[PDB]
Amino acid sequence: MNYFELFGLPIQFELDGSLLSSQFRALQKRFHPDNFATASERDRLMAVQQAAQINDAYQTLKDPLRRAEYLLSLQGIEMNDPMFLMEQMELREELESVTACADPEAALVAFDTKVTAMQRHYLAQLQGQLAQSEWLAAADQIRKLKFIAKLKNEVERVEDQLL
Amino acid sequence: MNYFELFGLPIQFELDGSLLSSQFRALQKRFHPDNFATASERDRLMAVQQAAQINDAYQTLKDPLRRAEYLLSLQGIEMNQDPMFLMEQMELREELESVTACADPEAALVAFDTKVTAMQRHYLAQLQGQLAQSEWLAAADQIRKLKFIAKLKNEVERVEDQLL
Amino acid sequence: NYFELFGLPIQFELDGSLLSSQFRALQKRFHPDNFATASERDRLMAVQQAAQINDAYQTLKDPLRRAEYLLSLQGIEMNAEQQTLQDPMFLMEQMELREELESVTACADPEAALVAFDTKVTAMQRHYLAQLQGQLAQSEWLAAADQIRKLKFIAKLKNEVERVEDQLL
Amino acid sequence: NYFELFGLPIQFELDGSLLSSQFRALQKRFHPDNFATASERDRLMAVQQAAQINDAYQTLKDPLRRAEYLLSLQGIEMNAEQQTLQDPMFLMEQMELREELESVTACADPEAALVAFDTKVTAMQRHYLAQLQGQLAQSEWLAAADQIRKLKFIAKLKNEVERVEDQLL
Ligand SMILES: [Ca+2]
Ligand SMILES: [Ca+2]
Ligand SMILES: [Ca+2]
Ligand SMILES: [Ca+2]
Ligand SMILES: [Ca+2]
Repeated sequence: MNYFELFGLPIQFELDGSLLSSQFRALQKRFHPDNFATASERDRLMAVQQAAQINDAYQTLKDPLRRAEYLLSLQGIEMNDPMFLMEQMELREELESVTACADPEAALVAFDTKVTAMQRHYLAQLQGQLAQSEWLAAADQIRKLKFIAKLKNEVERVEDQLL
Repeated sequence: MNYFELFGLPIQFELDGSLLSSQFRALQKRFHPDNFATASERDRLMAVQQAAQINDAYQTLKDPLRRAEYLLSLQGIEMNQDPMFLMEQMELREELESVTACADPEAALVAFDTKVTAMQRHYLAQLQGQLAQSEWLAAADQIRKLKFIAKLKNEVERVEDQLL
Repeated sequence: NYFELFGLPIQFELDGSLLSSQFRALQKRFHPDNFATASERDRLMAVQQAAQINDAYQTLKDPLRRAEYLLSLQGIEMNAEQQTLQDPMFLMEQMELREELESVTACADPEAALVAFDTKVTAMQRHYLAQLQGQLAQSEWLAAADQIRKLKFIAKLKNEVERVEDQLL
Repeated sequence: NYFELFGLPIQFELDGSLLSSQFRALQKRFHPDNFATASERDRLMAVQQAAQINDAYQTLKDPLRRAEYLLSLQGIEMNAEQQTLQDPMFLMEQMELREELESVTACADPEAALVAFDTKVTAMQRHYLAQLQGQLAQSEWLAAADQIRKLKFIAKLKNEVERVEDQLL
């Protein structure tokens, strides 16, 4: 079974996060190794495997990027832009400079706002593209969002540093 | 050019981290887009690509896991279980979630963190050993497990931030 | 006087980079290493002076601490608990916000919930700071001492918000 | 008194699991929601009581705050503005420790340096806590009031350590 079936969910990008979280807790509770503590050797090993596949599935569907990437994998598509690159370098630069701005926590909030807006716009574009089976456009959105994700991770670092 | 030759480094797992950071700094300085701001569009775009590859190379080499994985790929190896290892990682994760509900969470976290770090250290030494002896199969196994450990290590640092 | 020490004027309004400039100026002057081979009395005095410059810098750098110090100069010290027990309406507001924070993890799309809460708290902080600044400027030390009071809670709430953010991602 | 509120003896030694779940007892009694439709006087009083319980749990749960509160009961009040400056030898140790912390990024192996430094700081903290717990039992308040200072510095150094850790992680 693929990851979507496992949770009884439709194969699509749009996902009820709370539903996934409920379906996962039911599975995790059911396939928890403690439920097989006295089973035969073979049964315990298969159950930890099943428990592992469930965690994998949940980890993959929980995150939009992995989920989108997974959706592409089901189509048989496996994946490995200069101006976008230069912009990301510029943004990275802007980020390293907020901690010298007059109001660092204000500049950080400002920066965080526009990065979140970018992420939102790419996610929306990704969703529309997956909806109309435009896989390569989708693949392109996925790469860019991986950049934005790292960028977002760096601003949270700054939020912890600055403080 | 591979990532190693790009920094003038020997192809091996053993790496001088400070040297890499200094070599990266010189490259990053040299190929920074500002140095090409008035160049022709063709030169600018090729320069940002070179700058991007340098950043990628640096990121790939500075992390032992990515570095080890890169070494495997240079041999034409690319990878896509160990039920007992799985179970133990589940137990460790379980133990980590209890740290909060301890007498001294701050002390139990420290204890747990040293255990995980020692474990990481042992897997890292094993990985180094088999890479040196071209035991790629065993090396790839070490890499997978270390990816588990890394995530675990990430979870303890999350709990440390909770307790601080 | 901390303000004297940095040659700065006694206000809540602070030239931030000027402070860091004065700080390094003093740092590079009362640097204890300069007295590493001196008499112990001389060396320990350098250390005490260096530590006091440290205290002074921390106090002025942080607006809340800066405002408490300005209050302190007026001979005013506050008992920052029975003073807040004096203001139960705000305590209730504090409770509503904490309740609403625990309510984030219990929606669907709770990440956008934290964003909404984080923006609100920030806006609340911006507001109380502006009120505090205007209050200290007009010398209403009482009406500043409760702004500090509210901002102390705000600082605590932001930490709780970070705790929720660290769990969500 | 805060100790009575939770029905604990007046001492430094404290079971977390008790208190933490004993907190929930007073909390689920004086919860202001029980007075949501009451007179305003009764509601605000409930709010004040719930807040005082909150302040009590916080004060007791933290060892440094607990120790300081114990001193406060003896009529003794702190003052880092002048007490810390009265111990230059320890200030030197503070500066040497910070210096040591700033040097870990400089080594050709910054990861393992921090780990050793972190182990060092943790060892120092556990030592001063042991001494504090020891002093407080023998009513040596000022030997304890001095351990509280060092521990307060230790708390700040740990925050500095995590800042450098976050710079690595
Ligand atoms: Ca954060
Ligand atoms: Ca944030
Ligand atoms: Ca740590
Ligand atoms: Ca941290
Ligand atoms: Ca954080």
